[PDB]
Formats: sequence, C-alpha cells, structure tokens
Amino acid sequence: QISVRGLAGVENVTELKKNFNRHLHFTLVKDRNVATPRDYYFALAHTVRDHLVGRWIRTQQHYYEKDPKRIYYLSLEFYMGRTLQNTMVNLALENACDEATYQLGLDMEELEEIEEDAGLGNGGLGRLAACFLDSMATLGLAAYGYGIRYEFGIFNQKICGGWQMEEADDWLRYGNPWEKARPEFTLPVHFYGRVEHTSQGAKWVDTQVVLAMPYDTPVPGYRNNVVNTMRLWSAKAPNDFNLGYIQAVLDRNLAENISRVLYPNDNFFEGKELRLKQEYFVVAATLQDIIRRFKSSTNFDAFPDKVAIQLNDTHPSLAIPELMRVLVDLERLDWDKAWEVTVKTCAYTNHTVLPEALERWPVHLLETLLPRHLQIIYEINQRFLNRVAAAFPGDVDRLRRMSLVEEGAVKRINMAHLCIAGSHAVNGVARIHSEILKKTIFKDFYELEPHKFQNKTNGITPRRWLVLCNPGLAEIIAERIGEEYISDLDQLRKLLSYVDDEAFIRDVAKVKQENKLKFAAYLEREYKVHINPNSLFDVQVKRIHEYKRQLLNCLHVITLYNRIKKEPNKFVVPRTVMIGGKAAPGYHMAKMIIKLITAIGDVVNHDPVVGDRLRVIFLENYRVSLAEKVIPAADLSEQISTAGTEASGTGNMKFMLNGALTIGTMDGANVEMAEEAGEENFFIFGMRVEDVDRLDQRGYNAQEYYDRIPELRQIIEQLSSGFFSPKQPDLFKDIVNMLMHHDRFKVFADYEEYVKCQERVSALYKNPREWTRMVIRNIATSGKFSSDRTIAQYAREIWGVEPSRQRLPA
Amino acid sequence: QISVRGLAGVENVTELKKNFNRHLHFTLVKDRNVATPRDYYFALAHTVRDHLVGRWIRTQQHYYEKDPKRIYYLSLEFYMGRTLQNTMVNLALENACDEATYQLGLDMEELEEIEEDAGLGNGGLGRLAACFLDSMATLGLAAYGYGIRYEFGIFNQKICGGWQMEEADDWLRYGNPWEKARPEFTLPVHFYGRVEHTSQGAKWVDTQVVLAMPYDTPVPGYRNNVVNTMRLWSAKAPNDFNLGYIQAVLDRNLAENISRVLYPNDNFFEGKELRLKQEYFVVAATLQDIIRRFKSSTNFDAFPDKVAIQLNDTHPSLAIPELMRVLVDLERLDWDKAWEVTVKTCAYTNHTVLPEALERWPVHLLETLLPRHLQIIYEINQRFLNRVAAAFPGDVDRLRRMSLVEEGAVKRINMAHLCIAGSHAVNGVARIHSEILKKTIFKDFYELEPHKFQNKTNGITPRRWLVLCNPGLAEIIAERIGEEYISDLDQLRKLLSYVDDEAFIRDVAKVKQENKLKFAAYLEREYKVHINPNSLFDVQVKRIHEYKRQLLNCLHVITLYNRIKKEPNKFVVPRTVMIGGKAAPGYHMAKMIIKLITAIGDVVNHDPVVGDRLRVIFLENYRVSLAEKVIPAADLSEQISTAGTEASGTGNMKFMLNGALTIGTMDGANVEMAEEAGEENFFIFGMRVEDVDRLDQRGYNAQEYYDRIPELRQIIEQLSSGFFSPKQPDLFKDIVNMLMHHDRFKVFADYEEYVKCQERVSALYKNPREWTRMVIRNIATSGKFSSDRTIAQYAREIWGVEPSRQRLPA
Ligand SMILES: O=c1ccn([C@@H]2O[C@H](CO)[C@@H](O)[C@H](F)[C@H]2O)c(=O)[nH]1
Ligand SMILES: O=c1ccn([C@@H]2O[C@H](CO)[C@@H](O)[C@H](F)[C@H]2O)c(=O)[nH]1
Repeated sequence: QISVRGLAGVENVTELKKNFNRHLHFTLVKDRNVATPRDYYFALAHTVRDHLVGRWIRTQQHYYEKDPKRIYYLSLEFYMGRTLQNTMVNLALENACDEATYQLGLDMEELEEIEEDAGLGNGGLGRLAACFLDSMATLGLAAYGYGIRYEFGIFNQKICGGWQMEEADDWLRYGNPWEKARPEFTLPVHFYGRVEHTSQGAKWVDTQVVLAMPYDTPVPGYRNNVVNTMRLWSAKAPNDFNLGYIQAVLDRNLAENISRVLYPNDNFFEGKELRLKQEYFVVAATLQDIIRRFKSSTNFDAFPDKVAIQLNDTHPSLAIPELMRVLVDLERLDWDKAWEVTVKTCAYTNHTVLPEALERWPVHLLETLLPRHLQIIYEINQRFLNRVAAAFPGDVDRLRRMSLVEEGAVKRINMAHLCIAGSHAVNGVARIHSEILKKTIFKDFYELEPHKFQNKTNGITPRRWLVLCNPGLAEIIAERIGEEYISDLDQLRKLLSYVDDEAFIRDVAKVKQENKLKFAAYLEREYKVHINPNSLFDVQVKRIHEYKRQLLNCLHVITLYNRIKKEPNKFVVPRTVMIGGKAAPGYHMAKMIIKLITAIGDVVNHDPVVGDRLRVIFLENYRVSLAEKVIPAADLSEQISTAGTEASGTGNMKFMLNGALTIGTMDGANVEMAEEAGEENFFIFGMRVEDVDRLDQRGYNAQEYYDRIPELRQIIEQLSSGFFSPKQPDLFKDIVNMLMHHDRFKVFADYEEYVKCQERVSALYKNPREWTRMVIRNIATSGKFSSDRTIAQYAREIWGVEPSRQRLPA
Repeated sequence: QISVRGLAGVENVTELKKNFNRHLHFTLVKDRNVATPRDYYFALAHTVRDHLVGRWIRTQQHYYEKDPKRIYYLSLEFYMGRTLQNTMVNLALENACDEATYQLGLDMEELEEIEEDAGLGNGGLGRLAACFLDSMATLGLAAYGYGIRYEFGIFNQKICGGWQMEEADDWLRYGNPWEKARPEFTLPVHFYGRVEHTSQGAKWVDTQVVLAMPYDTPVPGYRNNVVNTMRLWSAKAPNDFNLGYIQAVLDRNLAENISRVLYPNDNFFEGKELRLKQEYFVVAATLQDIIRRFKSSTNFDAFPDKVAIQLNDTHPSLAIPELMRVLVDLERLDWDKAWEVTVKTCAYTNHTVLPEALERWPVHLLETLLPRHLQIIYEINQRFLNRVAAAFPGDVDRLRRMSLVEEGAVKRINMAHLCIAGSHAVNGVARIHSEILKKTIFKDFYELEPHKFQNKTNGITPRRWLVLCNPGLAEIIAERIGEEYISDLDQLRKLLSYVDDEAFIRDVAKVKQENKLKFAAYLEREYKVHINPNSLFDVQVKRIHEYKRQLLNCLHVITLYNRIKKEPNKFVVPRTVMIGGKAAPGYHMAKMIIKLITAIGDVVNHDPVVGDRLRVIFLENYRVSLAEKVIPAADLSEQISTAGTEASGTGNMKFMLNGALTIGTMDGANVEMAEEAGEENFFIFGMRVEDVDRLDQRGYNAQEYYDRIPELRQIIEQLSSGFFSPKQPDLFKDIVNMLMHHDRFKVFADYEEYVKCQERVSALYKNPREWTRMVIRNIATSGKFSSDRTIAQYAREIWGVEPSRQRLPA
C-alpha cells in the first residue's frame, strides 16, 4: 500500500500464508472453525518469529568467530512495548504480512492490538534502554541487554470515581512468543552468609542460593540482518531448598519473589530489601555470564579490551564491587590490578539530580545481605579518600563530602559516589544536565578527575517513533527525499527546501488531520469519550510528578474556563487538553493531582456555555502502545518542568519528530531542541536555571504571586471553596496548602509567562499555513535526536568501538 | 529391527529427519554445533507431537458431530510416567523414528532417558487412572481425564546414610512439550463466603475467587487414530487480587498454592485445609466444563444420557453436592429432580478398606470453606436417613452407623457414605475386595440398595506394560501368534500350545536373561552397584507401608543370611533381593523400614563368607520409568500383604505379564491370578482372610511365635542387640517393639509358611526348564488382567456405552 512498508512479492505472500496456516494447526492446535482473533495474532507472531531465527543464530555465530569487543548494557528496566510491528518493520515484512493476512480474510491492525506490552519499565529511563537496544543492533554493535524478567511489569491503571486504581500487569498470561527460555544456562546467585579469612584471602560462606534462569529475546537491527540478544533473568529455588514437607515446597516462593514484580517508583528511591536483592540478582548472574563468555574466546589484562559494561543509573552499581570480588577472591588477582581492570571496564550514566531519587543504602542492610561487598566498598572508600587527601591536603570538609560512606543517624552508602570512583566515564543525558553535574552535585569529583565527565544527549529510535507509529508522515517524507533518513535521521534537514512548497505544506497538514481523526475515533470506541477533531490537541503525557508540573497545566485550563465564563460570546481557539500518566502507588500528591484533573473535566466537560470550545480528558493507562497512538495526533507538546529538574526528557523528542510544536521551559533537552530548530520556532517561557537559583537565594514566597495576580487568586479560591468538589468541599486542601506554603517547584512563579505564551500558541493556530510551516521547521531539524547519533557517541567516546551500517548476509 | 515396532519406510524416515532438523532450528533455536542430547530429545518430542495434532483435532471434531455420551474420569492423581515412547508405540512410529535418529547419528534410547516422568500420583490409584486413559482411547470411548496440574509431583527420593531424603520434583523446569495451555477456557472457582436466603432460593455470596486455567494433554489410542484429552487445571489469582502494592502482588502466591504440590500420602488420610481446597478446585472447574459442553450440544432430564462421572476414590466426592448446588441454586431445578439426575450421573470406585485411609472431613473446615456445600450435605443426609428409617423401622443403631455425619469430639463428614448415597454404582477393584465391602464396611448400604454394588477387577495396559517395556518378549510372542493380542490380550491363551515347544522355552528364557543383563548394567552405570546376573532376581517394588509387609521380606533375607553363616559350605540358590519404594515424609515406621533394609545390605553385601550368593539392594527413587526397567528383569514377584488388606494390587499383574513367578498371599487380585493360571503355577502361602479373622477373635500374641520358632528368636535378638547397627545399638528398638507388641498386620503369623514357600521357589529355580514352563503358563493366562477388559466392563455395566475397536480415518 505505502512504499516504506516494503515489497509484497507473490513468492513471499504465498510462503507467509502457508506458514501462518501451519502454526495455527501444529503450534496452536486449532482449526479455522474455532479460532479467535487471539489465535490469529499468535499464528502471525510465530510466523514472523521464524524469520528472525536464522539471522539470530548467524549473528551470534559471527560474534563468536570475529570476537569483537562486547558491550553489556545493564538495566533494571527495559520498557519494550509491543514487538510484532517493530519486527516486521526491521525485517521489511510489513506489506507482505498485510497482504497475506488480507488474503486470509483478516485485518492485521486488529491482530496487532491483541499483543500485550512488555511493560518492564516505569518511564523515560526504561524506554531509553529500549531505544538504545534498537540503535545498537542497527549500528552493528556486538551488544547485549541484561535485566530481570518481571512476572508483573508496571501496573495497569484504571480510573474509578476519578481516582487511580492499580491492577496487576499479568502480561505473561497468554504466553510470550518472542522469548526463548534457556534453562540450560542457569547460574547460582548467593545471599546472606558470612566472611571467613583464610591463609589465602577471604571466603564468602554459609550463603543462601537462588538460581538465575535466562530467557533470551531477539533484537533486530533495521534491515541489516543483525539480531542481537536481550537476556532477562528469572529467579528459581534450588531443588533441595528448605529440604514439614508441604510447607518446604510452598516456601520456594520466598526465593522466586525476587523476579516477581517491578518496583513502580519513578525518580524516587525506596530503600526496601527486596529491591536490593533484585539489584544484586541481575548483577551477579550477568557478571558470571560475561566472564564465561570472555574465557571461552587466564589473563584479565585484556578484559577491558573485550568487555564494556554500561550502568544505566546506579541501580546496577553493585557490578563494581562484584567484579572486584570475583577478580580478587576467586581469580586471585592483586587488588591494584583488579581495580585497574574494573575502572577501565565500567561506565556510569546519571539520569537525575533530584535528591530523593538518589540511592543511599543503609549499611545494616548491606552488612546482612552482602557482607563481602560491604567490606570491598569500605576498602574502595579508604583508597579513594587517600587519593583525595593527597590531591587536596588539609581539606577535611571535602573528605566528608566525597566519602562513599554517609555518616549520620543511620550510616548509608552513596551509590552514585561508588559509581564515579569505579568508572572511567560518567555522563549526563543532555548538555544542561551534564553541566549541572559538574557545577553542583558532582563538583568535587569533577575537580579530582575532570577527564571522567562527559555529555551524551539522549535520543529516540526513528523506527518505533516515526515509521511504526506514523507511516503517513514517513511516506510523504520518503516521497521527497527517499528512504535513507530512517537510518540517518540528519537527512531530514533536506526538508527545509520544502518549507514554501504548497504541496508539501498541504500533505503535512493532511497527515496530522488523519492522525487526529483516527485517535478521536479510538477514544470513542475504547473509552466512550467524545472529542472535537478540529480543536487544537494539547497534550501532556509522562509520569505524574510534582517537578513535571501537571499542576501548572491545570492552572492554565482553569484560567481558560474562567475567561470563557466571563465572556461567553467571545471567540476562542477550541482546545482538547489531554493529560495522562501513572502515579506511583505510594505517592499521595501525585494521586491527588490525577483526581484534580478528572474533577476539572467533570465541571468543564458538562458546562453548556463552554460547548465544544474546551474539553479536558485524562488519558487512562499511559504506556508505550498508547504513546504510539497519541503522539502522532498531537498539535502541542507540553514540556513544562521547573528549569534544572528534568535531566533530558525523551517524550519531547517524540513529539518534535511527529509534527507537534513545543511549549516548554529551558530545561533538559528542550534547550538543544530550540537551538536546533531556532528559538523563533519554539514556544519558550519561564524562569531559566539562573532565575530559579536567584529566587531560592532570597526565598520563594508564593503568597506574593497570589496577592498580585487576580486571575490566580480566583483559581485558588475556587479550589479552596469546593467549586471542583461540591460534595467534598475540602477535598483539595492538601494541594492548596502545598502550592501556598511548601512548593519546591515554584508553580506560581511561572504562571503569568505560561499563560501569555499559551496565548501566542492560540494566535499561531488561527493561521493553519504558518502553523504548518513552523511544524516543517521542527521536523526538519529533529535529526540530532535520533538514538543512532547517541549510540555512535557512546561507541566512539566511551566504549572504544566503531559503529557499522554494513549488512550481514541474509 | 523388530516387527512389533512397525515399518521404517523411506518416505517416513526422510520426512521425520526433515521435521527433526526444522524443530532444532526454528523451535529450539539451536544449530548442530551447540546442541546437547537434551536439545535432541526436545527436537524428537516436537516431531512426534506434530503427528498427534491432526488426529487430536479430528477426534474432538468427531465427538462434536456425533455427540456420543461422554465419560468424565475425575482423579486427583494421574501417574503418567514418560510420554515419548508411548506415543511412538501407539502411532506405529517406533522403528521409523529409530531409523531417522540413527541416520542423524543419534541413539534414540539415549534420548528417551532425558524425559522427566510426569509423576502426578503416589502409586496404584494414580497409575490405574493412567492405564484407564490408555484403554479408553484404545476402545474408542469419548472419555476425558480431569485432574490438577501439580507444579511438583511425587518427591524425588535420595538415600543418604541409608535414610530417605526428599527433593522437590521440579518436572516442568525444562518445559513440557506434550501439554497445550488453554488460558482462553479459564473458569472461576469460589471459596469461603456465606449463604444468603432470598425469596427465590439460596445464594452463595462474599466469596474469594481463584481462577482455574486448563492445560490439555493428548492421549492416543493404540493404532486406531483416536486421540482423547486429559485436562489438568492450574490455579491462578485474579488480576484485582488483594488490589501495600508490592505485598498485594506477592500475596498472589496464596491462591496459586492450590496447584503447587501433590500430597505424598498413599493409603493415609491427612485432613489438611490445602488438600480440601485441591479437591474442591478440581471438582468445581470440571463440572462447569461438563455443563458448558452439555449445553453446547435447557432440559437436564437427558443429562445422565449424555454424561457419566466416575469418582476415583472419595477424593472428588464433592462432585455430588456441587452438582446439586448448580442444579438447584443456579439452574433452579427442584430438589427431587436434581437428585435423580445426580445419582444417575455419578459412580464411585473404592480402593481400600483400611480405616486410616478413609476421608472424614471435620465439619468446622467445611463450614468455613464451603458453607453452601455443608448445607446440601446435611439435607442429603436427612433425606437418606428417612429412607433407612422407612426400610428398617426402629433400628436406631443402623441410623447412627449409616449417617453421613459422624458424631463425637469433633463432628466429621464420612465422604464414602456421601459417595454411596449419591451414586448409582459402587465398585470394588477385585472380587475378594468387592465381597469384603458387602460383608463388612458397607454391609448396611448393601442391605438397603443391593443393586448398587458391583465388582470391576483392576487391570494394566499391555501397551506400556509389555510392548513398550519388554519388546523382546512382545516380539517372540508375535512370531508365534501374530500382533492382535496387543489389543486383545485374551489371545495369549494360544501360548499354552507352546509349553512343550523346546524352541519357545529357549526363547522365553533368553529374553529374561537379556533383560537381567541390561538391568544389571543399568545399576552399575547409574548407581555403581555390582550384582550377579545369574542369581534369582527377587523383587518387591511398591510404596513402603506396614500392611504390604516389606518387613516379612526382611525377616526372610536375615534367615537366609543366618543359614549361610551356620553352614557356609552348603550350596544355596544365589539370590539378588531388591526392594524399592517411597515412604510418605511423615510416616515414621516406613522411614525406619527403609533404614533397616539398607542396614541389612550393609552387613550382608560385605560378608566375604556370603560371597555373591546373596545380595540385598534398595532400589532408589522407584517410579514409573524405573518400574519399566526392573519388572521385565524380575524372576520372583513379592506380593505378600496380610490377607484382606491389599484391595487389588496392579504391580502383581505387571510382573505376571513379564515372565516372573509370584510368591503371595491370597489377597486382592492374587486370588484371581492364581485362579486363572492354576494354583500349582503360583507360590501361595499364609493365612487366608478367614484365618486372620479367627486370630483377631482370640487375640494376636506375637510372643507365642517368638517362643516357638528358634530362627525367628535369633533375628529379633540380632535386631535388639545392635547386630545391624553397631554404632547405634538401639536404632531399631521401635521396629522390635511394634513387631512384639503392636503389630496390626501379623508379620510373625505368616513367617514359618513364608520361609517354607521360599524354599520351594529355590527348588524350582534349580530346574531352568521347569521354571520356564511354569512362566509360560503364567504369561499365557494373564489376559484377564488387561485394562481393556476392565474398561469394557465399566462401559457396559456402569456407563451404559459400547466400546469400539474401529479406526477413525487417518
Ligand atoms: O528514576 C528515574 C530517573 C530519571 N528518569 C528519566 O531518565 C530519562 C532517560 O535519561 C530522562 O530523559 C529524564 F529526564 C529522566 O527524568 C527516569 O525515567 N526515572
Ligand atoms: O490411597 C490409596 C488407596 C488405595 N490404593 C491402591 O489402589 C490400587 C488401584 O485400585 C489398588 O490396586 C491397590 F490395592 C490399592 O492399595 C492406592 O494406591 N492409594
């Protein structure tokens, strides 16, 4: 049907239909008489999977023969979403499968909706890992993603009476056709026990053993016949475990709980024992696998030449002392040699500066669970602080600030400090964030070892986030500039030549309208909610957090409503305001924000005076599959974090690629996006980082803003008095109190500039042609934000390997 | 190679090799370079499974079209063993697969050893269910086995320092290629809650819900293209379950524990809540499935015309009040009508008369877990006792004896009484057992409803228990009489014509010697134990229990040892005495018996004066796969239960079919075996049932035997003094005390006759030709003991259906 979706050759279509029928019969044990749409999905998935196999086996054989340096990406989160369409895209099978299924009397898009998301992450950090795997395969790197196979991923969110409710994400219920269990490569992991000192070094004895069983999932590169591996570990009890009899068998659950469920916190540290077990479990199993693979290719001097380990945040930070443990206790290397190897092998990526997100583990937990690792951490600390003392003699404050051990009521280990000490490279995820690291939280470390500190601006994969989710836009672009941009996104710059092309202007606007119609129809079908497709689609989708300021958005919505009520007969640009995202189950304020949003909708959506000029919708169960639907439909992207709080953002990049304009602060990657597109082509407002610092120095007083801004005063009075909660007048008292007395994120301080900037947005939207021309200027300059660019920089500047766009033989 | 294993045609072999290679590549994602024997097993299993599929789909379609009466066999145990060879046998693929694998450079018998047993049973009762499924498919009945998919089957037994140790049977670790998950047919099961009475009947409300997810396994008939289904339920929590957050997800284990593990008790009732939950879980899910299937073919008058439910023991007895609950509470039938349907639908098989094995559930457990079922049971009891009172007016003792409710310290429900009241047929499992039921424990019920009581003598499948485990014997038989006997075992009578045939005598003896050599080699390979293949193989394999009298066997072994030590230079027929079987983890005496056996071996096997004239071996981890190895190798089958205690036995039948002679009491099916073969061709000894009754009446005094039998006195003195436990002289004091003062099973009373009978065995073994002629007389008359005969009798006399040996189209 469309060119970027590949060829539908007679031979291929015939073969696909044959194998589809085979799987339905032999694999699913069904006939066409009793088969349901779910059976048809599975027959298609197995058919497409077959095409991955040959390439998967030969890629891994190729790495064995060539023995390139291997890259290991360690993460507690891989937010993968659905796999079927992505696999077809990367193998050039989309049109062929579409034709084959059509001839069998089936609608492929209907079958695609049956697949469960692999929701093994919380938000940005987990989704970055997923984009990275796609880019590493596309650039021909010998890369492996290592994580945990959670039985339950991020919870399914239901909205009941306007409140968030959580349901278990039982994503494996119907099976996972993509994974291959590898019980033969099961490895032991040790917990608890005690340290024994012998004539020849320390010994970790009397441990409890949990087995780590790997499941491998293929990761296809874009049309290069490369298929890499994501290996996820699942926890299993040993067979003599606890071995009255019945209870001992039932108690196997205790061991197997390690891989049961993803902790649903985003940008918030919860110091629970089970989470620490998960972190060690992934690190211990992965490192054994790494060392095994290295030996099968005596002398650890070459270890950093053949192995790179990337730590995604501090979650897998135990890799550092675990590597030391293995090299010193088991392989019998001297300390200094082991440390040299460890530092040259490991690198660390930081994703946030918010103090509450930083992992600081109580010493007493580490002492009980991982006694040998605590000893190693103490020794690392002693040697590191001896270097600091030598470099900055007499600076006793610096010694306390830089220590891995934090003194106080309870002693803690600062895992970020451990990561910096034991890594040869430390990076932030956008230029402003990397600069903040050097100037503030890691200033002391930067002064000691400046060479360690780097920037690697985040990116997103243009396969999932353009070709897959927005084929209409991909097609009109390919018509003008060909197909090479899909693996070389910088080529989108060629589109600047079409900014005054009346045909292209019309096509860009047509694609957006079709996307909006499709999404408007999706909402009525699946959720019974009515929206006007001619309105400006104003969208903020991301996890619910105070720093992201969904609350500032709420204030603007109420402002719009109040202005309409004051002058009902004045024209206003119609808007559909959509907000979605999950709140961590224990985060009270975030749960209250969700309730506020639905409560505003309850009033606004039913006021006959408003009509269809303003609608407020809460998008339930935001996740990767939903992002693929709403992003291509958006006109306006809300990226409104307080300056200095969002390290990069990646949702911002997805919206830019898909033809939405951005309203945002100069925060994270917003700064670089505006720089690429030109500030005239962005809607920038509010305090810069320096302005926030100035306000902190004299002290933030929210009352000042309330006193001087009459429109703001009205909203707070409405919230306090019960206007949005008639039956429970004091429902939002917590929100008002926080805004007025305890607001770390200065919502009121950016209110006036935000509202004025939103007026400028509405003004441009009244002029379709000039709106679309600005859109073209954004799409055309989005190239820097491909994760292919990001990964090429990691490869060259951290891992010491060269990317390759060359095909493996088919 | 051998004829009964079918054809190895060029087309078939080529096709099998092709599909083997396909599965290795696409299914297992391996290449020949890295594949292990386990990978090769799985490639073969998937290849053979493919051949089942077409027949499986078309059999089930055939039942849908023809709508025959359906038979539902409800059991908490299905002791299936391995599936690969059985499937090849029934599909006539054995020789073809052997050739195909040989051409690929693989040994098929080596691959067969990799498969785990499906050990979803304890012993006789569970294995009977397995033989029954095979026979029902072979006789073309529309039959379904329904049970529980235990994650852990019967424990693996290890012997450490002579003691039994238990290890979890993690049989699903590497996957199960035979099953197909059917998550789409998941059904809810209710627990706890309370009963509400409305204007229109009772309502069971406020329940906890557990989901039952089915897994289907194919059951092939012998070369008739019939493939029936065994459906096993697995427990799953609902997704809103317990839905702080992390704990609620982890607590899903509580619901899912229902299907976690098989209770390892054999002939012993343990009244634990989790076991009651398992019993209701299987009954509730199964009955919904039954009713669904019935409606898809309003009026329940025809229900018993289209449905038969067979209760394997009282374990699924809750089917009776559950059927009543559904018919009365949900379908709104009047009580009397519902009861008529229930009685005509249900039938009950009793497997033991031992009082400690009878299920008597505390009322307080049923009251909390199943409040509506308790109410229904009370109502059944009231109506039943009104019938008794009308038939036997004034007989107040009879009313207390027959009540379903047992009065006392704790009130209990007698599940056997419930089963008799609510079934149209009640059967014992051998003629003597069925007679004992009518004369003793169920006498009152027999007097009220004589027509209900039947006999169905047990049997074994000649596919698994001859063709599969003893192809050598199957072949020499087929050479003389053809292949028809495999599905018509009565044809073995034709072999009486060859009792004086010198060629056949030589061949029968040759097959036994080869079997003995193979097993002798197995023991050295897998267990490093040396045995003399020329010795008489004297075998007792079955679960360890006081009633089965492994202890009597022990007394004979010590007698033999003491006689040798007294006259070292006298000739004795050399014996290898092998005893194997598992003890329930909480059964102290059974565990002590295992220790005694190993302790005897420790002395006997290392006495240089004995030489290789006597060896005592404990066969570790007795299970179906081991039975298939040891039974064809046996010369002497020990079936020595106290008369009136072993309801039938089925191990006895397996030995008779495979060319062992039997030493046994007149107990269970031993009586019918001796009758078929002729008493001259059996080694019968000991008290009959009547003799046991006489001894009970005057009182059993073990001291009398000790006083009058000098050889018995010596053994007890040896046991007491520490002869078999030098380091722990009082180790066996419990055993001695029981034998002397508290022996319910009268071990001493049969000792003298047993020893004398064993002398007669040794005498015959000295004459190879006459030994073998007696063997031929046993094999030739084993036909009655085919489970095909048993199932034909159930079909005609209980279920009201006609068996069919006719092929379905291929
Ligand atoms: O706990 C966290 C901490 C940070 N992050 C995010 O990581 C993304 C990937 O670098 C960045 O784009 C965002 F700026 C950052 O908030 C999370 O998503 N969970
Ligand atoms: O709990 C029990 C009770 C009885 N049984 C057995 O059932 C077999 C099948 O009918 C019979 O051959 C045996 F006689 C009987 O002991 C068991 O194996 N477990």
